[PDB]
Amino acid sequence: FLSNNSMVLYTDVSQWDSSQHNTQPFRKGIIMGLDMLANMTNDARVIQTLNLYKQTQINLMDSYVQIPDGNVIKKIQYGAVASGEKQTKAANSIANLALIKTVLSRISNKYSFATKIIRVDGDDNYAVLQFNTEVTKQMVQDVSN
Amino acid sequence: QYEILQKTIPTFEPKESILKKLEDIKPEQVKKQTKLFRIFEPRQLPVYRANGEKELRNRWYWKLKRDTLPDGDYDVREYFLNLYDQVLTEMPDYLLLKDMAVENKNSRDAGKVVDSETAAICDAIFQDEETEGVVRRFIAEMRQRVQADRNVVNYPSILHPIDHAFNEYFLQHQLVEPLNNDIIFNYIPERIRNDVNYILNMDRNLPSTARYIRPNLLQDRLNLHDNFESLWDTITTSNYILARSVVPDLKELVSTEAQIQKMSQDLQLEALTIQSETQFLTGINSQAANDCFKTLIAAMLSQRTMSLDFVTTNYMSLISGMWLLTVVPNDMFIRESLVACQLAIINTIIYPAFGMQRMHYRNGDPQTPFQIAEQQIQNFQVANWLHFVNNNQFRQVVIDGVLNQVLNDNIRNGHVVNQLMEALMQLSRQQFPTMPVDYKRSIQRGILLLSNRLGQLVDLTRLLAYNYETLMACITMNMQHVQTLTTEKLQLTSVTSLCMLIGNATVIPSPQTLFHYYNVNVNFHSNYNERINDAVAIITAANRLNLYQKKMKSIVEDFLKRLQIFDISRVPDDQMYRLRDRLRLLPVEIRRLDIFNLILMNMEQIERASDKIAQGVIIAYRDMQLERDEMYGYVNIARNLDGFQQINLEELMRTGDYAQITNMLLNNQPVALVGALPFITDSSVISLVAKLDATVFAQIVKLRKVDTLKPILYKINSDSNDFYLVANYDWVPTSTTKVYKQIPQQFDFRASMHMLTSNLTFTVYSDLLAFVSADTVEPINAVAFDNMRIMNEL
Repeated sequence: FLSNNSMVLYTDVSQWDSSQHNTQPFRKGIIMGLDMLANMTNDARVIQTLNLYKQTQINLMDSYVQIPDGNVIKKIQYGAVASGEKQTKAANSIANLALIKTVLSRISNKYSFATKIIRVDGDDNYAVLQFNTEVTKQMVQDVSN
Repeated sequence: QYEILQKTIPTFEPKESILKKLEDIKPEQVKKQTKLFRIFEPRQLPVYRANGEKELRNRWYWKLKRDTLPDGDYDVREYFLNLYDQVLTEMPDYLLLKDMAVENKNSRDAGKVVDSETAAICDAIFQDEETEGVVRRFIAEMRQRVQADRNVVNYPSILHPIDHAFNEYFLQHQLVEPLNNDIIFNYIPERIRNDVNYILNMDRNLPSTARYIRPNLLQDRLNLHDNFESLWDTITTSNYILARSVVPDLKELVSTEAQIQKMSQDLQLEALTIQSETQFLTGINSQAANDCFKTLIAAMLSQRTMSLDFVTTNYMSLISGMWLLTVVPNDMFIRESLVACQLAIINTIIYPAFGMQRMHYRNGDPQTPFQIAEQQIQNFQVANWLHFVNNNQFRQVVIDGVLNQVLNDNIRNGHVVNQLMEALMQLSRQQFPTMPVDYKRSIQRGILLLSNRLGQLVDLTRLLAYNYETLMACITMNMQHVQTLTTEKLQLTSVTSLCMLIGNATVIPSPQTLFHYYNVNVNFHSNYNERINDAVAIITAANRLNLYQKKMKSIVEDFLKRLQIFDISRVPDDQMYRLRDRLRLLPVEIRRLDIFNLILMNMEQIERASDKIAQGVIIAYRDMQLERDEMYGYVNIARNLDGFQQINLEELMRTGDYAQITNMLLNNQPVALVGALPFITDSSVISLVAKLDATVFAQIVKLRKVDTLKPILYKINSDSNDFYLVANYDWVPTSTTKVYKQIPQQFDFRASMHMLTSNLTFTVYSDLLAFVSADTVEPINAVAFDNMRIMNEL
């Protein structure tokens, strides 16, 4: 999609694991999505396996971590998302496509474009925006700001 | 050892509601009352004679129970909208009067009165010191009269005439009807009790005492299929997951290892070459037949728009696609996916088989490719089938009050397959020149596997048209036919798994499923109609009471909340203010209207006969004698406001224009302020002689507010201080300003009693279909609408 009227927007989120957009609104967006799927079925088993996957999100809402140092063992509160889970490769890719869709809707109050592609891989992504007029040196410094 | 290190995390409560399926919406509780609706109570006040002195006796008067009436004229009309909401929940469905019956302690013979509050008033007046001999003799002859032939009772009462107009209305208009064993057998729909296959039986015959509450099944008055394309999409999806769980599954299919082995020899599939006949067997098993039979019946009972799904290189999925379009009406599949399936039949099965050039179909043409190819084709047997597909439509007839959409009489017979299997039996005989010989073999082989099952496929069309016409009889809400937003996808591979895996075994829906599908369509259609009438009655009653400052977003939000299937927080304020433009034009139910005209007629008597409020001051600047009353002694009360200009305070508190009431206070002109206005009370003659009542009006000029207005209401009696000025010197007390105020009505015992009449005993039954216990005739003898049975052919 590369041309002289488009630009690519790759952003490097520094601490993806423990940001504020990952603790409460990410675990409550999955729990709310498993309650619209408990009204779409009629078996007694499919309601149960959608209730147990919901139960792993309420328990990880307030999770403590254990780090040993010296003699003492520290217990630190950590309600965020780390790796080593099972869903962390397919649910981190949903939280990016919902966060970069909200940022590209707030930047469209200053410019007028048409998003060609968005592609997410964990926490490194890009998005190709196609503009009306030709891309200049001022439309690159003021989109990045 | 452990060291705890905790931090803050900000909370985040998303706006969510609790959604339920249609299978579990419980009916509401039957409202009954346990005490009478009282809004007035008696009270013992002292009495004063004409001079101003205090007499030895007392007197009873009516006063309000909990007179919490607010100041300001707009907050009184807001209070009577809240009182009208309290009566609509307090009103009972049935009222058995013998449950509220307290023994009368003083009587000729020990009878009963109607309430605990009724026997408290009778006891205090009887034991009173100053009571007269006539009223005390009247409480002795106060008992009930029981008639046992017609089961009625007459319990005595003591109520205000506004109280009597509310409790007499609750006894005359009850929601109970008598119940026999003929009203149970008419609760079942007419197509099921007149069915041959179901034998209906019951055990106990109910008495003549037994009553029941009838639901209101009248069709929807909002027209939610008309320009509400997001509230209709989630009211017909929730109607589809219910009808998916009711349509039965198939028993005794053809054994799959004995059918696919016969099928794989007729295709004669070679183990070496890539041909188009190895794809004729992909995806045929027992599970794909039980999920295509359900999604055909359950979509028709809910009017979901289906959507076909297929692959063009599978020719057997295109001959099974010739069977849906000649049975299911084409006004049900979505047009961007019905046309792309009709085009694949034409360019592969029909137009190559006749030797003509394949058609060039452009996007968005107004004619479907079957509607073009009946003009261009020249055969007769394949242009007669092709005319039924273009004119296959639902027939909207109204049976038993419910407009439901009926299939054609040829699909319901099975005679439509004898038009199909004579059309694709001539298309197999037409040799065709423009294609290679290995293409003629692959169409002629796959058209033979369907034309060998013609005995067991007429019998399939009679099963779809019978398991859909029986489950049609169990709905009550009006089924309408519009294109929905989201589509329920049907897979065309799983239609091949139904046409050639069925045989010789009828499945018929058991009556324990029919009596459950019927009892959750009544519980939703009745709940849909008791939330309209609870919401039209507040929208109309807020436009009659002139509430120009209230917005009806909140009371349409409450109407969507009680219907358990809609989520509120994703419905905007555009689709909720357009809804109360349809809830306004409806006429309100006759029980909510008569209980509102009883409030609107005497909403000025409940307001006037209370303390902590007054209806505005009159100002005279002229020395006027204040009137004498028996309960107040001497009091400055003006009973009627005439002869004076009026400056109402609600118009002065809305516009804020204080140019007139300032220029009328400075020039000393007589004026009469009008509005709900709180007052204070004093009792001293020195606060009258020193004229402390014309002082409180000078705050409207210095400030601008009128909310802190507190007039004076004098009260000069014998127990007041400095009364000897009134008795010694010959003067009536003369004031300047007086209060617009009314005098509470005297309480007379012999004229305020009543005789409440109601029944002795009911027995209210809620579930009616727990008495009948139906059973189905053996499914090998199952009789269709014509008396020849379904699933008969070998």
